[PDB]
Amino acid sequence: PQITLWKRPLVTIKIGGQLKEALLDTGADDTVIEEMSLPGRWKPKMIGGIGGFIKVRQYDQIIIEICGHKAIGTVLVGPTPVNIIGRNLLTQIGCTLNF
Amino acid sequence: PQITLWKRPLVTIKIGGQLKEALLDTGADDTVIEEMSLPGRWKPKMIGGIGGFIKVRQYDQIIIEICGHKAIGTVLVGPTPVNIIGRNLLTQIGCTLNF
Ligand SMILES: Cc1ccccc1CNC(=O)[C@H]1N(C(=O)[C@@H](O)[C@H](Cc2ccccc2)NC(=O)c2cccc(O)c2C)CSC1(C)C
Repeated sequence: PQITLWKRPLVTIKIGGQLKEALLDTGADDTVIEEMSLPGRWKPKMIGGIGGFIKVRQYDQIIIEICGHKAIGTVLVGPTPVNIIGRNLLTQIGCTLNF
Repeated sequence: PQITLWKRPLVTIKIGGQLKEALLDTGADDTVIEEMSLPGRWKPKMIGGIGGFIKVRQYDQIIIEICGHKAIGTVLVGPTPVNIIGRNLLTQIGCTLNF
């Protein structure tokens, strides 16, 4: 698909058995999702940007489905204002910027 | 061009006659640049990032070149992690996400 940037590029994703709306973010190195239950062990971590930092929990080898494409990678869970799909997963679905 | 996301999508921009490195950020609604001198009057603007909301200075109709592509638009100036090229300018230069 070709997504324009007139509005926020929000897509529907499936993670941990639930559906969520998330933002395709080329500025995010990783993927951070609002509080939810995920399998496996996790490690504390801090991520920061505009406005400062927030603490999140890092879960690895998490499967996610975005627009029909299944990808696997690290997923951070914490008090993010918006669910964000970062580069670590964008690469997996063959997402690129074009102009 | 077509930019992959295995590494941060960093580009060289030109603003105020000076070259600077910036991030093509589809998760940012606006373009935020590190402290510098822009002409004209500015107005207040609050933007919400990963860590919360912050106050920045909004300058309109600012000449800026992105990887050789000339543009003229709104540039926000404030405490940012990196120079962020947001959707307002990404759209102007005809940038889209593809997969
Ligand atoms: C988001 C994330 C996920 C995983 C690991 C680290 C991080 C932290 N990275 C970051 O925060 C990076 N940012 C990003 O990835 C941005 O796309 C960011 C995403 C976002 C959207 C809505 C709520 C909260 C965050 N957007 C904004 O900061 C943003 C949002 C709205 C208007 C605006 O003018 C801006 C600059 C811009 S600064 C940054 C290049 C460091």
